[PDB]
Amino acid sequence: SLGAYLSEPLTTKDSSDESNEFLASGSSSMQGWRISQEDAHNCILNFDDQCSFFAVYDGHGGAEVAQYCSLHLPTFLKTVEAYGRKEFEKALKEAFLGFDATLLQEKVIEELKVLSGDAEPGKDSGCTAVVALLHGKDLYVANAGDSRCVVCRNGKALEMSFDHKPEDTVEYQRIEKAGGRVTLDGRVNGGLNLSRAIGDHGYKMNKSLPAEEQMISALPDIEKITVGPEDEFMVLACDGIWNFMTSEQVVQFVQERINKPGMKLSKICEELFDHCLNMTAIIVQFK
Ligand SMILES: [Zn+2]
Ligand SMILES: [Zn+2]
Ligand SMILES: [Zn+2]
Ligand SMILES: [Zn+2]
Ligand SMILES: [Zn+2]
Ligand SMILES: [Zn+2]
Repeated sequence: SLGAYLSEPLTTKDSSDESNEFLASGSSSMQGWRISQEDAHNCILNFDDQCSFFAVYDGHGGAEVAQYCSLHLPTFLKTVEAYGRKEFEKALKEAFLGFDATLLQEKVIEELKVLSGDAEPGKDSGCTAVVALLHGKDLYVANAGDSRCVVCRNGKALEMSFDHKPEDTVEYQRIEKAGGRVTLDGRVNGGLNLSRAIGDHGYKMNKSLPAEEQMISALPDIEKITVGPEDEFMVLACDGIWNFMTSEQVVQFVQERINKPGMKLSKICEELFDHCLNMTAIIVQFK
């Protein structure tokens, strides 16, 4: 009796829990022992005055751009013009596009090289990014890629993203106009299976077109809600989760566990991974 256990690689779960007076969070990330990390994340409860910041980045191969996002993206966001003006949808768009542009700078590439371990990081590597910014009770979610953010609203899953993949109609139209194609197995020009990312500048080299019209685009879709009594929690996770479970199923899985005595949010993430089995998830429970 060995079944699937045999083929399953050595992994470990790196978990954490924090709280403030306004929310509680837990996260876990699972990594295999001999295959490289691909994911990174942020969980910053004290991001700014009345503000918290959460994010999942997924390198789809190399980890350096994912890592670099977790190290520099939150701080870059605070510098954009619209951020001090409290126009958060505009700020998030400015931050993704502005930060993407920094990846072509020589000094930035030096750091990407260290993070990586004739590679051209930022050109031949990149990551999907989903970011949740909470400013008081106002929740803004920016998504560029196939990680997902789901809120439990009125006892039901509410997608705050806006998942993107090459076969999607809007994605395909952009890829088409930019001279690209999508193989039957969902790969842009037969290479990457992503349509939105930070980095991967090798797919952003049409000098005719603005940044947001490149085959692979760093432009996030943004959605806002105002969280109140009926918004119990949110989940950010990578495609490792959504490949196996729908938004509804995940919300129900979290609901089946969240107010159980002694249950840590990070532990729910771990159990989610088990049920599903580089896996990364964050649960934020709103007070
Ligand atoms: Zn963490
Ligand atoms: Zn740094
Ligand atoms: Zn078309
Ligand atoms: Zn993916
Ligand atoms: Zn992934
Ligand atoms: Zn992952």
